[PDB]
Amino acid sequence: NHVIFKKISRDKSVTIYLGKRDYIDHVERVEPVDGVVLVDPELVKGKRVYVSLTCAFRYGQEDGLSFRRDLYFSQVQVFPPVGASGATTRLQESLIKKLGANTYPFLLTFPDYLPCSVMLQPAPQDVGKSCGVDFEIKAFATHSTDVEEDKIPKKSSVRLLIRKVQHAPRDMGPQPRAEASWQFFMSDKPLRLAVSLSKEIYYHGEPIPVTVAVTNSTEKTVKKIKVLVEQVTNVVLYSSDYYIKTVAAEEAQEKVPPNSSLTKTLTLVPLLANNRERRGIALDGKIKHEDTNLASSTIIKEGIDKTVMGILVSYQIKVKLTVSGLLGELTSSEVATEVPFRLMHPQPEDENFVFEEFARQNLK
Ligand SMILES: O=P(O)(O)O[C@@H]1[C@H](O)[C@H](O)[C@@H](OP(=O)(O)O)[C@H](OP(=O)(O)O)[C@H]1O
Repeated sequence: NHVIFKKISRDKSVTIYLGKRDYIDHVERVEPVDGVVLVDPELVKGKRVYVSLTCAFRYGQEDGLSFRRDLYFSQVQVFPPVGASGATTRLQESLIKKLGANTYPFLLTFPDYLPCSVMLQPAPQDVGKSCGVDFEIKAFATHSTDVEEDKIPKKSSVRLLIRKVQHAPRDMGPQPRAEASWQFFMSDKPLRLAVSLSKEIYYHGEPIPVTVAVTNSTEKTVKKIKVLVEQVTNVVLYSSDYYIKTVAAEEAQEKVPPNSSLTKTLTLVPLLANNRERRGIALDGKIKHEDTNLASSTIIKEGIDKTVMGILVSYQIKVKLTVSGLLGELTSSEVATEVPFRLMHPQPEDENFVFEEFARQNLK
C-alpha cells in the first residue's frame, strides 16, 4: 500500500505524480526526484511539456517583490517522449503501468552542494524578515505563436514545493565534551564545570543525556543548574540575521554547596511541539503545516562557500550555573558553557497505489 501524490493543472492538461513529498539527503548521496506526468493528448497536441527542479533562497514578504537568489536549476523534457522513453525506476514503470498510455516519466537529480529545507518567520521582537530555502518541482506546457514568441500559460503548469530532509551519515564525530572554569572577582578558588554528551549526532525526538560535573571550590553556592538546547541560526545571504532560541530546558533539583562536587545527568528532548511559539526558530517547513519539524543541523560540504547554504542552523547544549551572591555584586555576566552537537533524522534504509493530493495537511 503505497501513497502517491498527484496534482492537476488548472486547465486539466498536465498532472504530476510523485512517490514522496520529502526526499532524503544522507550526505553521501541525495535521493533523486523520480515521477511521472500524465498529459491530455488533445490538450498538449502541438505543445511541449517540461519538468524543472529549482532551489532558491528567498528573503522578505512574497508577492516588485522581495529578494531571491537561485542556488540550483535543472529542467527535463517529458513530452513529447524523449528517446527510448521507457521507465528508469520500478516506481516509474509501475506508475505508467497503472495510469496508462499517456504517462511519461521524468527524473531530476540533486547535486551534492545544496542545503536542506530550512525556513523561518520572525517573531515580534525579531528584527529581520522571514526567509527560507525552497525546492520547487514544476511541470509546465509550452506552445508557440505565429508572431515567433513562445508562451508558457500558468493555467497549464503544476507547482510542487518538496522538502529536502537531512538524514544521518554513516560516520559520526567524536563524543562532545567541554570543560570550563571561572575565577570570580576577589576569590582565589575556581568554580569548575565539565559537560559531556553520549554521542555527537542525535535524531529528532531522541533523548539527549547531558552529563554535568560541577566542582565548586569557592565559598559560594551554586544555586541552580539549568540545561538547555539552543538553536543558532545565521542568515548568510541577503541580510546578516542572527537568532538564538531555546528549544528544550531542564533544571536540576540539586544545589552544589561551597567546597564540594556534584555529578548529575539531565535529559532533554528538542521538539517543535515543546514550543507554543513557532516563530523565531529555524524549521524545515511552514508553521501552518503538521509536517514541520525543527531544521536539521546544516552540514557544509568541504570546498563550498557557506553563503550558498542560505541559512545556517546549528545546535548546542548550554549549561547555566546560577551562583549565589554573584550577580549584581561581582558580575553582570552569566556563568555558562556550550557543547555543540548535530540533530538530524535517522540513517536511511508491482505495488498497490493510493492517490492523494500533494497539498500538505494543516495543523489545527
Ligand atoms: O497552486 P500554486 O499556484 O502552484 O501554488 C501553491 C499555493 O501557493 C498554495 O498556497 C501552497 O499550499 P501550502 O500552504 O501547502 O504551501 C502550495 O504549496 P504545495 O506545493 O504544498 O501545494 C503552492 O504550490
